[PDB]
Amino acid sequence: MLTYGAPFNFPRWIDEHAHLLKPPVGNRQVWQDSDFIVTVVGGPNHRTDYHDDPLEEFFYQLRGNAYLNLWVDGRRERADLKEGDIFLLPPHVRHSPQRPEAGSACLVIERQRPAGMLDGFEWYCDACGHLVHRVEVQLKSIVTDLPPLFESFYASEDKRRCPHCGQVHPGRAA
Ligand SMILES: Nc1cccc(C(=O)O)c1O
Ligand SMILES: [Fe+2]
Ligand SMILES: [Fe+2]
Repeated sequence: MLTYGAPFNFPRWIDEHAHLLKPPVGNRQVWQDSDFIVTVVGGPNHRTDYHDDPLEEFFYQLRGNAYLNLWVDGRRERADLKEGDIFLLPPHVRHSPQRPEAGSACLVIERQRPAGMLDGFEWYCDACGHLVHRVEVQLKSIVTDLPPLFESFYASEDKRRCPHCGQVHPGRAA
């Protein structure tokens, strides 16, 4: 049986869910309980956290523009996601997506993580570049498992404190 339903028009789905593709929500998963996690992410959203995904991530920037702050080969880099761009990110490449434009929409496709395969979320010092805090997580649900992780970081000056130069990470903003 067609567990995930029949085909449907994508642009229409996006327009009908436009109020969810903006703060405070920002994103929407298309299908529930599937092996492929298919999400549409909108904007605006800026963030400071870097994601360490143990599996690949596919991006297709449908509307608007965005960029990914990355660490590549020990250096900070940027991959620009201009409207119409596609991109495949290898596992473990640290990335922090920035989505400045309202009304933007990006297709992001991931896989469910098997038991034991953990996601990491990291923050780095604006001053010296050292890792400030890393949390690893078994990701079952984005909505429940993720926000409190970000919240405890922002609320603790200890977690935000660089172990190399003592500068305290700004937390939420930058
Ligand atoms: N962490 C993460 C995983 C998959 C997609 C995004 C996105 O907002 O581009 C993201 O920020
Ligand atoms: Fe990610
Ligand atoms: Fe530092």
